[PDB]
Amino acid sequence: MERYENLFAQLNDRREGAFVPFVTLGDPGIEQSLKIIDTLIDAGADALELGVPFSDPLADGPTIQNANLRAFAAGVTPAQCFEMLALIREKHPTIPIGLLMYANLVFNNGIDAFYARCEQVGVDSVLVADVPVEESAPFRQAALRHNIAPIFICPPNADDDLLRQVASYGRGYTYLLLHHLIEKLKEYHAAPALQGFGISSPEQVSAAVRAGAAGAISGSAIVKIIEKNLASPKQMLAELRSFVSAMKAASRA
Amino acid sequence: TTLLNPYFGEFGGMYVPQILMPALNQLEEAFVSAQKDPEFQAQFADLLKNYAGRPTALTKCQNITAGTRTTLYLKREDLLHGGAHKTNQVLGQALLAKRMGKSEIIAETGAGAHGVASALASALLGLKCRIYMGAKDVERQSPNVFRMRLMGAEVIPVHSGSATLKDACNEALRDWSGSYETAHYMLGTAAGPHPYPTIVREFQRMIGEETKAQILDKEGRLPDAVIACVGGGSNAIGMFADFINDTSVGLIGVEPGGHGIETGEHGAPLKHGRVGIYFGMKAPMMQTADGQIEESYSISAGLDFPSVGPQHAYLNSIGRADYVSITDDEALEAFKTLCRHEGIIPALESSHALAHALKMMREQPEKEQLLVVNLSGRGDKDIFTVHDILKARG
Ligand SMILES: C=C(/N=C/c1c(COP(=O)(O)O)cnc(C)c1O)C(=O)O
Ligand SMILES: [Br-]
Ligand SMILES: [Cl-]
Ligand SMILES: [Cl-]
Ligand SMILES: [Cl-]
Ligand SMILES: [Cl-]
Ligand SMILES: [Cl-]
Ligand SMILES: [Cs+]
Ligand SMILES: [Cs+]
Ligand SMILES: [Cs+]
Repeated sequence: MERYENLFAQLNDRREGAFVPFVTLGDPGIEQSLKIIDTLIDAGADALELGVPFSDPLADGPTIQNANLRAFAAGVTPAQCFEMLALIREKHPTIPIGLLMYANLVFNNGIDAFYARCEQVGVDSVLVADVPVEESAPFRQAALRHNIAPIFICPPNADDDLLRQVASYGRGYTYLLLHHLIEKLKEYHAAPALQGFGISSPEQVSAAVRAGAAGAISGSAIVKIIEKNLASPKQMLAELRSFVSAMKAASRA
Repeated sequence: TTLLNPYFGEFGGMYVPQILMPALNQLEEAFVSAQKDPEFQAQFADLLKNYAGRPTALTKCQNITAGTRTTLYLKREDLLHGGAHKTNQVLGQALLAKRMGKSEIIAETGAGAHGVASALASALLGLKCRIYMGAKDVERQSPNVFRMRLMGAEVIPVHSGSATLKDACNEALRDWSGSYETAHYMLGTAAGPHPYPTIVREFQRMIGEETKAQILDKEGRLPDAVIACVGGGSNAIGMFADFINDTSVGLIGVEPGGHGIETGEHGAPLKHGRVGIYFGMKAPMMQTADGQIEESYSISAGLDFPSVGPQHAYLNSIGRADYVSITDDEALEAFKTLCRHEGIIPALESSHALAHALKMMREQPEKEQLLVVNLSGRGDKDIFTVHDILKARG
């Protein structure tokens, strides 16, 4: 499918930034997770980034480490995550859904088979957190064979060779983390750039779009809100909706 | 793009987040430069000799082989400063850090031997050192912990995940990604992303180089086999490296069999795991059917790791090296036997290697064989552990 391309075209036509929240699937449990995700969408999330709990998330800070622990404590498995993904897509046909994966979960039962299951359930992209461009060939190839966008991180220590590879290899969007980066990505016809570096305030969304990015990914702020409201299922969904609305309003200007 | 090959056949690579790649490339270039630098080599040689005490003895063990046709030598890494082979490559990596103009050291440790080696080297060479060890490991190992702190090192308990060596490994990678401009990550074994499996082998290869010169001097031929325990793979690859091209010499690596392979409570992923991607490398892992990294087990803290360095996986796959396992009970018997018959208290890690050599001898006592066991450490750290077992057992 072309969910990301259709999204960016709609946002370009509305002079609008994307806002994309991250959550860990099954945090703090499957049903609460499904309701959390529905609230994010209803509150105006343009796309979703969804983590599958992994035993050793070496690229995650403390916020998301504990999100994984909450999920494992609820018995969440990759297979259960794929059931959730099919239900989410069955409810929400157009919203782009990206996964944030660790390499072992993709490689475990065969790389091709992983991206085939992604395609089956209606995922749009996969970011493998511990696969740099240098090691990415079998992942990218399998992704593209199954109509999944492979997402790459363009870090703040990126050089020109890296910018060209990310531009050439990525699809859907480029996960950013400067004017130089953004314009150079554009020069190399890279997937639209989403700023993902410590996005926690409405103003950071408006700064990202102003910088020339196609929008912003809030990589941990949502999980923080879950964390702070575990005993209040009601407030949780309430603060989630209020946050996403504010971030998304910031992307219209 | 790299200067050296990051793979050993299918195994190895650089499976890190993009942000860490410049750190790994920088380290590779510094290592390649250092390996061609006579001044670096001389500084490293000076520290090995005059600070750590190399060369280490090669001891002939007559009493334990009496009445058989085995001749057994022990390569005495237990006599190196710090009490284990870990000191060799920490000295090299500390010099590399300085070459790179880094002033800080990050290290992971399970048993505490690598942590103590990292802290001693940091104290000698003027580096600020922080050690990740993880709650479960820190809660015990209070001796090695106090030594680390008694040498000026910061010891950071990790409570993330299982709270052990793998998470220690995790938090070390987490820290380095942000700090690599100032800090060097002093990985403690021949595993992890390139270029560490290569660096750690080259900075441990004097074990085998000395062993070859010593056996030639004493016996006038190469050994029939050299035998080493395999946690991540550093002592073993340090003993093996200089014999890889001597095709008559057997290379035997001994993984921990724990309570028994059949129990699943072991640390033998090379022979009883399956290939996965974790800690920056593609290598045999102990993992659930679903690809979560499993927890390993061994009586010896130093071998309790659910993966193995990629060069071991490679040497196994081509049939160059053979890998076996030894259970907790076999390792404990070997520990007791060496104490009583040779007057050497071995580390429980090294006792796995010795146990397999004793099996080679006992199973075929009229087979003529010249064996070297790498005695990777002394077993002072294990005296309380062995005490509590023999007291519990009767
Ligand atoms: C894991 C540690 N020690 C490992 C170890 C090992 C196993 O590590 P290698 O496979 O890298 O040699 C063997 N012998 C001794 C005395 C050891 O201390 C550590 O000190 O962190
Ligand atoms: Br097994
Ligand atoms: Cl939708
Ligand atoms: Cl990430
Ligand atoms: Cl020579
Ligand atoms: Cl042989
Ligand atoms: Cl053989
Ligand atoms: Cs592209
Ligand atoms: Cs003998
Ligand atoms: Cs191991």
